Amino acid sequence: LGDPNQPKTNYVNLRSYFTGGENIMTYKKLRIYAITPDDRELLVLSVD
Amino acid sequence: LDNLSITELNSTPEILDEPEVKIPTDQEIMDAHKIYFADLNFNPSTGNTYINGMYFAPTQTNKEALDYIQKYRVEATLQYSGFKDIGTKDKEMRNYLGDPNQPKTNYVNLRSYFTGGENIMTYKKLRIYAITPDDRELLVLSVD
Amino acid sequence: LSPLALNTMDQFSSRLIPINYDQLKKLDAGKQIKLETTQVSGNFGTKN
Repeated sequence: LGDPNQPKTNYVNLRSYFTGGENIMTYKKLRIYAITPDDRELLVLSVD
Repeated sequence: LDNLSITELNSTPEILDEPEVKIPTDQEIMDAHKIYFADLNFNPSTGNTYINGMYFAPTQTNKEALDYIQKYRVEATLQYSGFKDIGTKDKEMRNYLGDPNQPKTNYVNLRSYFTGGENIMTYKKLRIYAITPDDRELLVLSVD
Repeated sequence: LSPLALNTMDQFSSRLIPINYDQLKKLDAGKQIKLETTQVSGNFGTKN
């Protein structure tokens, strides 16, 4: 949450992904997959 | 039956091979430059909107084709002069759109070319030729 | 085994190898640095 007191946690920088500089809309479809070291992916987040 | 046993086995081969160079074809080089952005200069007096430079957006497929190309040759139209060649220069590899988060991609700095200090007009003739290490130039952007 | 790293130029391995601004710009343009071996120093074995 940007708190200096809070510990460091997993963060996904969506601004660094393969977009053409376009904005990412809220309250639209959005899926995030967590890829294990064993090349296995899991749907850990879904927003519709 | 005889001599039944269970043993641990240890073997750690990771890759055992490396990819080839796989130099791109001309069509791949041309498609690597299909998406682009024009860096503009707008100091407001009366709609100046002059070109500063040219980006080439990175995709999920054009990495090896974009890193294969340097030495872009530009033919643009100056404010006072007409359409003319302005030389050949190496690329610059700036962050895409100036975003600190976006990766570094090919950048054509049109202010460093052989202009007489004149701005480069928008919506006029503009040709950029990608030059391969094989000394062959390919037209990768046409604006008329 | 992985190759050994060479990143110091002083006799005591305390000073890194620098490059200029223009050399860095050349590297950013895709140019590659070659390596040339000029001489090798070594020893041979005998019986005392």
